[PDB]
Amino acid sequence: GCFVYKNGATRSLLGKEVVQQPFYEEYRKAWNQINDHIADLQHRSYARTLEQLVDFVVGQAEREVLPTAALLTGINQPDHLSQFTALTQRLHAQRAAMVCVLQSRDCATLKAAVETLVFGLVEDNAEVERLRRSQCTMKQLKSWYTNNFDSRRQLVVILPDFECFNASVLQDLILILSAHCGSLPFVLVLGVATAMTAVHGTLPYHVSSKIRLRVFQTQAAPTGLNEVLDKVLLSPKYAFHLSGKTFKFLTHIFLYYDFSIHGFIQGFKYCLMEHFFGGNAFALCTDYSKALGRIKQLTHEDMETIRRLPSFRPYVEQIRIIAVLTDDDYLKKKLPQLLRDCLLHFLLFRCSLEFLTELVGDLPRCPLGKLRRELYVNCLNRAIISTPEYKECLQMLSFLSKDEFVAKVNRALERTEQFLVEEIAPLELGEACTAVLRPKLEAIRLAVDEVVKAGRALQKTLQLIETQIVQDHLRALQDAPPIHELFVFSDIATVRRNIIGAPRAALHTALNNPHFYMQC
Amino acid sequence: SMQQRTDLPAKDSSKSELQLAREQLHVSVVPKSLPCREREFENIYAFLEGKIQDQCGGCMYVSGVPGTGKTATVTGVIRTLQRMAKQNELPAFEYLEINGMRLTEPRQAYVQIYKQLTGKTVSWEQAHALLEKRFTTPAPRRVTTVLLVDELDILCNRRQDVVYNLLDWPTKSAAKLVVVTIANTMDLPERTRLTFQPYSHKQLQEIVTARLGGSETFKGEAVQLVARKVAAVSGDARRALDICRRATEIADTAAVKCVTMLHVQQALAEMIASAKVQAIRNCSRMEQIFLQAIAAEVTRTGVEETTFMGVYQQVETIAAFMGVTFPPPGRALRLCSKLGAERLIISEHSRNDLFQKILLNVSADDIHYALRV
Amino acid sequence: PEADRELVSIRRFLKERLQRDYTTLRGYAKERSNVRLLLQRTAEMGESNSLLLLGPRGSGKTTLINSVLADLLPNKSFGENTLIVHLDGNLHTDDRVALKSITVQMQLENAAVFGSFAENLAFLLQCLKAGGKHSKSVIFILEEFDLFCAHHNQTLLYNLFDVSQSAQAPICVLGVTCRLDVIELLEKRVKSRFSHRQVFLFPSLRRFEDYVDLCRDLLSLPTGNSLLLAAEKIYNLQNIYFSRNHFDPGEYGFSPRLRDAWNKQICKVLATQQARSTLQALHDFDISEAYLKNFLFRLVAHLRPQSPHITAEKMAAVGSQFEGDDKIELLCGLSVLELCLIIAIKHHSQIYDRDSFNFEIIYARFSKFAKVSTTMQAVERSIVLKAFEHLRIAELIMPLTVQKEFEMHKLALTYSQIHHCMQRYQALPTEVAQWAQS
Amino acid sequence: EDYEIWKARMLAKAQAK
Amino acid sequence: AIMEEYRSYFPKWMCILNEGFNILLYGLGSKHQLLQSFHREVLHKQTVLVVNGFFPSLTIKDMLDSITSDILDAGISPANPHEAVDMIEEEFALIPETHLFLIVHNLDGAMLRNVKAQAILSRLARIPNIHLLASITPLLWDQGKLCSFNFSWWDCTTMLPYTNE
Amino acid sequence: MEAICSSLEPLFPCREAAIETLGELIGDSSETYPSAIYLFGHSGTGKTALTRAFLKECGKRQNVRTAHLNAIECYTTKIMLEILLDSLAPDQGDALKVDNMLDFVEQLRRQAATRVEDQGFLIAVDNAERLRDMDANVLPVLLRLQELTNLNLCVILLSQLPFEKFYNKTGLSEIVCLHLAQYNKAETQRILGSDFQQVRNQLLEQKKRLEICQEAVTEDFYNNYLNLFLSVFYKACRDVPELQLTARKCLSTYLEPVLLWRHIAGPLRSALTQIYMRIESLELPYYAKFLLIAAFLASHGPKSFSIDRLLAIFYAILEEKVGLTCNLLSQISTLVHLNLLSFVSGSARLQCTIGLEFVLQIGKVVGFNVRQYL
Ligand SMILES: Nc1ncnc2c1ncn2[C@@H]1O[C@H](COP(=O)(O)OP(=O)(O)OP(=O)(O)O)[C@@H](O)[C@H]1O
Ligand SMILES: Nc1ncnc2c1ncn2[C@@H]1O[C@H](COP(=O)(O)OP(=O)(O)OP(=O)(O)O)[C@@H](O)[C@H]1O
Ligand SMILES: Nc1ncnc2c1ncn2[C@@H]1O[C@H](COP(=O)(O)OP(=O)(O)OP(=O)(O)O)[C@@H](O)[C@H]1O
Ligand SMILES: [Mg+2]
Ligand SMILES: [Mg+2]
Ligand SMILES: [Mg+2]
Repeated sequence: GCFVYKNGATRSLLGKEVVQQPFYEEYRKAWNQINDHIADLQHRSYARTLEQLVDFVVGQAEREVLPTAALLTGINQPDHLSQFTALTQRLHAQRAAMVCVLQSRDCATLKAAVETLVFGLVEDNAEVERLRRSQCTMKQLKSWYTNNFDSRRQLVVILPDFECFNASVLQDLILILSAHCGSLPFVLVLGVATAMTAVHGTLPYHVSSKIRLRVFQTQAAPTGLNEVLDKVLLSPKYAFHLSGKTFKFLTHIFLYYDFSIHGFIQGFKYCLMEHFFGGNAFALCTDYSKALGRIKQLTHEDMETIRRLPSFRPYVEQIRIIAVLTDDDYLKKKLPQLLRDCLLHFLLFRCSLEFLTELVGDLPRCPLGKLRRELYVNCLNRAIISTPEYKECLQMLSFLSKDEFVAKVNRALERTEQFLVEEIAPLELGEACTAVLRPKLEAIRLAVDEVVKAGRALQKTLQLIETQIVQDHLRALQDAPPIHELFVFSDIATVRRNIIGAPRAALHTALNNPHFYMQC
Repeated sequence: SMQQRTDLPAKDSSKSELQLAREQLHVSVVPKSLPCREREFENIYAFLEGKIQDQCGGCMYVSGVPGTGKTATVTGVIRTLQRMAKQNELPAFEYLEINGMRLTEPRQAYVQIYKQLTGKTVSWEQAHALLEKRFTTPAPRRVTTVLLVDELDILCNRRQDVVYNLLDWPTKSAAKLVVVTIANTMDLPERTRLTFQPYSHKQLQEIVTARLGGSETFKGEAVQLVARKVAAVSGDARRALDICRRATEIADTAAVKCVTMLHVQQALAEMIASAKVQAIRNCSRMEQIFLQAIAAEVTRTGVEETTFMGVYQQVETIAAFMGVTFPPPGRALRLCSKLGAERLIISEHSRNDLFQKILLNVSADDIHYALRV
Repeated sequence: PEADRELVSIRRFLKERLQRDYTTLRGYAKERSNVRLLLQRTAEMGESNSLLLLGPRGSGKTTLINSVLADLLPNKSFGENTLIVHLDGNLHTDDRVALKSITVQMQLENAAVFGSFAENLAFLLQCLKAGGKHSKSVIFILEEFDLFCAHHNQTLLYNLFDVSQSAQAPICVLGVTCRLDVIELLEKRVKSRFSHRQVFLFPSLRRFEDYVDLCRDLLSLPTGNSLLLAAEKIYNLQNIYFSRNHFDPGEYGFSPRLRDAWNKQICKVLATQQARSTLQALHDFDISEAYLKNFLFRLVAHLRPQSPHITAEKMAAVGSQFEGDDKIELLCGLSVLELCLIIAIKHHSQIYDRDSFNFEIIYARFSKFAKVSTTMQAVERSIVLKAFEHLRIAELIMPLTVQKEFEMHKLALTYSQIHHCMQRYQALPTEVAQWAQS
Repeated sequence: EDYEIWKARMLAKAQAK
Repeated sequence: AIMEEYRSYFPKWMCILNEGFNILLYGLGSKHQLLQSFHREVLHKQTVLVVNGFFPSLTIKDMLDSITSDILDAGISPANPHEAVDMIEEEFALIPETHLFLIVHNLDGAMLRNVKAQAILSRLARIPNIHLLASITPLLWDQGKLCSFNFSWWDCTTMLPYTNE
Repeated sequence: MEAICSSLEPLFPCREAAIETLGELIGDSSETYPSAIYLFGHSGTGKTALTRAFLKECGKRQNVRTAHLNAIECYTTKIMLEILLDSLAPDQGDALKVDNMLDFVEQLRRQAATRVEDQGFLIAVDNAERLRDMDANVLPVLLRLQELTNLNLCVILLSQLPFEKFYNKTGLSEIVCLHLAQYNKAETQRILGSDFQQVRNQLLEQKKRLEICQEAVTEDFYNNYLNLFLSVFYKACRDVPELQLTARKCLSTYLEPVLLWRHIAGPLRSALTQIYMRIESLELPYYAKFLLIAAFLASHGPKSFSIDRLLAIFYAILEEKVGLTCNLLSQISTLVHLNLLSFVSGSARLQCTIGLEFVLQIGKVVGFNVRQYL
């Protein structure tokens, strides 16, 4: 039933030509950037719960029922395996404990569970500082513990997938671990997926009589998605922005289907791959100096497919062109100004989004939504001023009393200026961004001084905020500056048909009309 | 080597004639020529003699119910052929042999066959390869070889290849192998043939009188009664030669030199035992009330399979009828466990009390026969 | 104190006699004589025999084999021309284990075990084939023969009979088993090669006077010359295995006045109608000597120095310990909530005729009492659920072989036990006692 | 509209500008 | 023309395999010739374990024994299947730049339809070194397997009859 | 045999007759042991602690070798024989190795010695109810270990069940059954009141409240408090350690006005509902919520259901008709994998496993009413 084609196996499939292309280098760099940023955000999110868990294990270590701490994690286990790995990293760094991770696949029976537990503890101590798994008795674990650490490390036993266990196997495991307490200091962290009522319902009297569990709560998955979207994919310093259709489709997959951050990262990775694998013309998309080096590197097929992108067409239509449409070298000389135009437009887009998100999400009823992501998808899908919801927002903002209105504009002013100092200032090509945005902010500040010293002037201040921030710095994607296709990824149809899977729909269209596919 | 006796064995002359008949009647003393197996002896001798002189090889399948003298006739033909081969009246031949019940695994025959060839011990994979190199390659002057294979059916089950190999080696012309297969069931190769009929009344009497020779220690009707009550059961000769030794021990303890017919009747009653009624008579009274109530529950409910709950209810009814109190169910389950250990009843493990099912192993009329009469 | 030491010697004597003392037996002249003549003829004349002890468990079969061996071993003919191989069906669960035990106990050349199970089988058959009438006689004793019938192919049994059927070493196979139809368990080759002689060992004390006589002989102190003859025989069997422990009666030497007062007290206690009624109950239940030895051990265990004498009230008390139901003593230990749950289960079972129930139906039938009970009004459903699982782990309730609160179940009790618990229970509130009546 | 007919008409308007 | 279009997809499939994604085809008819053409024309030198999941008599022991004995030369795998996947994960962690492709026609086959073998296949596809192509149901894939099976679905709807399958 | 009863009774009030019976059967080491002892009682009766203290005092005071086991640790016989030979054959070190029950019998047979030292052996097997689910030759050998080893030993067994459950088809050897009856309310009050010096010293170690405590914390106050405690709690449970652990915390709440029946009888009924729980709003994806309430509506034992009926009721309540994508069946599979659903069989049959309150909470946070369809 199976055939082997072994070719030199003992005891990066692409060659040098593809890796030496600029797009693989820039794609690997941008992907490494996004991946390291997501890992940094997850560690800064987990550090508090990590400190609480380490304080519980060390406090049990300072001092029969086994102490045990349930960790009420989310529906989807695999995101939290890295969290448990960080717990093992901290417990090894402090010399406070050693960890065995009992997956549900290892415990079909009590025997296999005891063998993988003892084997994981012994090899875990071997890797902090190969006998057969058949002889890893609990008595040998006791003799090895007396041989070592009596001269105290806790023996933490993570059970990440608590619901996937057989109930009788779990109860037998709890009784075996409780029988050896006193001699072996056990902490039994768990990874419950439902609620504490599932734990109390699957565990009867005799197993829960010897449990002194304490509940900890990991942060919510939508809270993690909102933090990741506000601090990584909407960061000004990254030049690759998603389109609003792709953004809404990925957030729709996360909020409406599965609470996996990893599936959202893989869908964004497939989006980044379909963007970057069209050629070196998509290798133009990064930071300004290496981009100028890329323009000095460019060949000709990239020039033809940078002529081929749809947003290039209004730029030529609004116009010399002979030297643009066929002379190549004049377009190579022309490229840095257009690239500087796109990067400046997206930085102004982020600062105007920060201002408008404060000014609209503080409002009651919120027609335009609260978070930056919802405003972001709405202003990129379509023009924001023409929406009826923005008209309702303008009505409720001119309806306000003067005091709450000046307080809201002053909060938006201090928020946008603090964002310009703390976040825009370190980036290169950022001095031009504050030089463009700040005089308009000063004009709005003079309008604030006019409405403090003086009802109708509140309408003049709203008109100035509309025509000086929303109108010029928050345009629709059709009105985006040219070759923004280098920076956005709007093709959601192919990513949707390659990620979302509907075998029954494909079988249905294959059994109704073959002519749709075969073209008979 | 096996350890020798410290003392010399007792001499033949001190034995009584009845003891001499007891040792001639032992089943280990095979006669040099088997009575009442002349057509099959001539058949296997003519077949094996033609296959030996032709130097061609082949296979044979002899079959019959156990104790009908299959292995004794086959070993007698091969011993007479080795004596004839030693006097150069026949072409010489090598005799390999195996037994299927002496093999821990069907594949271990490959370990054994090679042990009768070179004498080296090897693993069965290397042994199978060396046997294929020995058999499929024509190397004159190859001698014809005869492979007796007792108990073919254990090698047949679950491995498949071993019986296919043992029947496949003769078909090659290069292997001058003559394999003979002894078995019990006739239809075994599907599940050159020969069938061993069960010994009858007359052959079974003739066998025992041949073992006795001219000796008068046995009466002529005693062997007749033995043959009449053994041939209706099986046709086995070992059963007759065991019943005759038990009758000899009975006459020895009766201090008579002739085995008169009531010793044969007593030996037959002891060998074809039916001592369940004696067990029911020696059971305790509460066990007897239980054994009555099980048959009562079978007649009342119709179904032969009775639950412990309805049996205990009929137990309380019969105990109230008989005027004795009954033990509580925690001891009545122990009584059912004792009867299940005695195999008077069939019963489940006691963990499912009151719903365990109790088949009646003894016949329903045996209980009334034990306790009335 | 001297009377205290005489009582300590009597209690130590009676305990060591009821528990150990593996050789002496009572009754069975014909069966023990058959086994002795068979093994003696196998050791001397070299006939290869087979035998199959059968009978109910608790009848003395292992004690009979030990008695025949204790009679034959000091002859120095059976002890010099015959090696004995004990085997047990409980310990030798597989053919390789039984083969390694045979290879060790026969002291074969490959014992010293080295080699494979197949090399061991070939070596065992070659050492047996290498012999003749000049070789030492093996005597196999396969205790629990029916489990040896359960091994694969019965293959070890096929060897142990076949050597008995062949002109090789003179072996003897004494199968010992409790099943009455083990010969129908055998395969047809093993059944043909078996010699169908069968010694049955039914107890000889079905009539009650023999049971009282056995309890008297088990309790009476033998005369000291019989103790000396027993000590001489035990020293003879230790001059040549269980023999190192055994009874060893030379340590005890009772004064004649002590033996006279104890035998007088034993016959006087067994003359009374109450002790005869307690022995009548045990004889009605189980006649086997192990049951009486268990009862006598519980009775001899009570002889404190403050109360030296056996009395009829002690036999009535230990017999009441024997005759008592054990589930009622567990039902008496339950709290009032689980007992109310069991009464609700009994009502649901009486109405629906042993239909299977559920936690929900029982909680509803209990709640109909708890809303009007005026003492059980405040009890929450979680406490009732923990009481239901506590009933489930006691095997008072068994599964029909799904949520924990919805599993189907069967009552494990008869109704009479719950009704007797209703009278035996301590401090039952009257509302529960009246709801139980109707 | 196709990119090719747009690029061709733009190149003609470009040489004509 | 459709097979040529599916054949034109092939260099893009090689690039998608470098990022750790696994390829899945979910069309109606037989897709055996497409995976065989990708093995023939492209993977003529990479290690390839074709697996016929439509085989009546395959076991998870047969596929794991095939990998552990023929590719890794480790001998027979240990009797616990998850221990065999752990040993395979260790021994492929020992050999960077020795990728093992495996090309499973019919991942939904007769002995892989249980949840346990799908957890074993997900732990195998979890390995960074080895890559999975498969033909086709998602009821046995929970979110943990569908994250470990980093699938890239592809609509390969051939109209070929199910002869061998 | 007198020293063991004199030592255990101060540790164990109200267990005079049971300790006396065990000290008659397996007290003195010179007398031969019964072949097997099986003492039993309800949970909390004190058989684990009683056999542990009893085996420790006999093994410390005398020559006997004790071996305590938990049969749940013994998933196979090798583990059990290894622990049994590590205790009954002391100082063999790591060179010890047991293959099977026979080697255990031989290595225990090597341990026999002369009668003048009166050595004995003891094997306690706690949680003996698990022995019938393993190798089926463990229990019959353990009931006659004294006969096989030819050695002065006794095999204690400990379970919550009568010995009627333990019989098998092959039968069993004789055993000495022994009962540990659970305490009635007066004896339960005497044991709960036996730690007066402990709770008095504990309150005295943790300042006008300390002296006003020590002037009035005597036995009648604690006995009347335990009377009010058993007036309410003895009806629900008789497990003594649970009553100890609850009575200490409830006294810590009760003592405050002193530092009366109504102020404590408030919290006491709140603690009875949360007895045996020992602790010191389920967010879901949107379509997972709709599938979970559709399974609850389809089942309201709850009925088993096919997946096509489940998808049909979901499409009937969706009023949108989404396609059957992979993520929907992945949510079905992970609701199964989280024990939100179950596998009652297996045309497949699912079984919903939640209460009404969670369904109504999901329908409040969605805005799809449920009782209209109920
Ligand atoms: N015709 C006969 N004449 C004399 N003795 C016989 C005869 N038939 C059988 N016996 C005796 O009975 C025994 C039968 O042994 P044999 O090996 O022939 O049985 P078998 O048919 O091979 O049994 P199985 O089929 O069970 O192997 C022989 O030892 C022999 O002594
Ligand atoms: N005839 C007898 N003579 C002396 N003691 C007997 C006799 N029958 C039974 N006993 C006593 O019964 C107890 C158990 O007997 P024994 O060990 O012989 O049974 P058993 O044959 O081993 O039963 P099984 O083999 O079925 O377990 C022993 O203590 C023994 O003293
Ligand atoms: N009579 C008593 N006096 C004092 N403490 C007792 C008494 N009975 C039980 N206990 C207490 O009960 C606690 C544990 O009881 P134990 O575990 O021995 O019950 P168990 O019968 O083993 O329970 P299970 O059968 O569920 O294992 C011990 O800490 C002991 O102090
Ligand atoms: Mg034969
Ligand atoms: Mg016995
Ligand atoms: Mg316990």
